[PDB]
Amino acid sequence: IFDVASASQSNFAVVIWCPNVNPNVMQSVDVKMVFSDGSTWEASVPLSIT
Amino acid sequence: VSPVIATLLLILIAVAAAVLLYTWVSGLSANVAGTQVTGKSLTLIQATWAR
Repeated sequence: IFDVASASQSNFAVVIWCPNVNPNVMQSVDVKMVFSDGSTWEASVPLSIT
Repeated sequence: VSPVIATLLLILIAVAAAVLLYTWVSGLSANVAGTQVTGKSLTLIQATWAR
C-alpha cells in the first residue's frame, strides 16, 4: 500500500469501492481529489438507474 | 638594558591576546539557531460535530 498515486499522458480510470453507498436511496454522489501540492478537484456522478 | 627586556615581554603579551580573540570570535559565530517556516495552511477535508 502506497500513500501517493501518479498518472501520465492519455486516458486512465479510477475504481472506488464504498459499501456504505446505496443506489436505492441516493440520487447522486460526489468525488473529491486532493493533490500533492494541496489544490483540489471535484466531479459529479449520477447514481439513479435512469 | 631595561628597554630591551621590557619590549620583549610586551610583544609576547599582545600576540597571546590576539590569538585568544580569534577563538572567541569564531566560536561566537555559527552559534545562532533560528527557525523553520511552517508549511502552507492545511487544506480542510471536513468540519463537523456530534453529541
